[PDB]
Amino acid sequence: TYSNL
Amino acid sequence: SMEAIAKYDFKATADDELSFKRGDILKVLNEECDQNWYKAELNGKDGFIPKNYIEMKPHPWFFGKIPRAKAEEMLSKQRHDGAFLIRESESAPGDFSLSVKFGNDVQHFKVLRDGAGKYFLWVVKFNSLNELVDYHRSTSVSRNQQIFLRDIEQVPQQPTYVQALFDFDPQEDGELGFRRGDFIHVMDNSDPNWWKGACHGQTGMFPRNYVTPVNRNV
Amino acid sequence: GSMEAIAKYDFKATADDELSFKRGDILKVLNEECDQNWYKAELNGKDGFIPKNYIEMKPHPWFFGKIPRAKAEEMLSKQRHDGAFLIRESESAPGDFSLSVKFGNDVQHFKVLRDGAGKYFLWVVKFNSLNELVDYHRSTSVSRNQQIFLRDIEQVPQQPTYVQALFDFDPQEDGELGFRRGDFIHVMDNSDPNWWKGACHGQTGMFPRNYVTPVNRNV
Repeated sequence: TYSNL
Repeated sequence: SMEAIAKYDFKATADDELSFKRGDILKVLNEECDQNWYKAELNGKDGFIPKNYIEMKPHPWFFGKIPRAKAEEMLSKQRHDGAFLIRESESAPGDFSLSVKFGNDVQHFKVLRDGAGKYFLWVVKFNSLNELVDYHRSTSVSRNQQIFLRDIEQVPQQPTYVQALFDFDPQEDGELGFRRGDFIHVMDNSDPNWWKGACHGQTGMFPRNYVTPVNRNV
Repeated sequence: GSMEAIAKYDFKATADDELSFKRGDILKVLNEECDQNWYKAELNGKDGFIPKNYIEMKPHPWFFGKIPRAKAEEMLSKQRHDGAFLIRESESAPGDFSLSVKFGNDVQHFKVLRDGAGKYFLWVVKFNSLNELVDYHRSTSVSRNQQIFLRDIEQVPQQPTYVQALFDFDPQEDGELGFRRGDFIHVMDNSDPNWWKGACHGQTGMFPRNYVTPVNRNV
């Protein structure tokens, strides 16, 4: 997986 | 008044009619100047359209329990950057994710939900997912590049039906009549009290509390 | 409370108090939900607990919308048992209904007619609804050459149906579903006019239909 961990 | 989705391409046959393409979203006006026609507007143009070429509008971007794999599948096919959808994890129920297309890939954001029931991606907290989506129609979702969310190209779906619980004889004009048990094709359910539908060759308004859902099967 | 649902997946019981089932089975689910992630359910004289996330809202068993004549035939000719059927509405004559039935290796289509009094009929017998028509012809043949009786097709789980909250809902009882205005709610049972059964934020429970608005299908 995700672009905002 | 209502919005609907086009099921077919329509080239206007006279000059007072409105041309459109499959999947376009049309603003239909309450009236119907002909038994088989509505007046409608699209992309700065106004004219008549045929009743039987439109369908009830699908939800533009909430896509239910589809897997991350399938979301990448449908977003890869979209022509425009920022094409997006939101999905529930079937793994973790109630948790949501945001999938967006930019270039030749697809990014996945996890939607967070704090102690107050507020949603967020980064810092700004929204009351609802609609507020998140509309925020990011004009502020980027990505922290590296400008990604603005855009509704995917829509395709018309199989029709949605309800079933009459009671006989309904219409008092007012433009109301739809039916008998207990009748299956009603639903054209507009955006209003909480009065819906637009079709049965026995007629269209019109009816009260939602006279009908019960018919659950999808195809 | 009590509801029928359809299984999305095969499930082997993991303990003796759990109920095994196969995908596409219709289970009777009980109002006594006895665990966070589990319903109590019955199936063919067996009972036990079942996982909530294995079951979907029941689809309509035989009304199939404006499915084309060709798709109806394909759908029916693959069915195992004769008399499998569906009702469909015509794509070119709005309001007119046809009954399609599996006759061995052929599919046969019967145009349902409507008289001036709102009664439906095929030949001689008149009905108040397609439901009464269907139920009559489950035990009286739908043909006079041979003995054909209507049978529901092989039921299949579908993508979920959702509603969206118009207002905040604050539960008073344990078996009620809490949500905020704008929340998307997975609908599990909508057969009661006033109180529906649903899921959101990892909870399940009842809520008033008045609090929500439809989310129209797209997949």
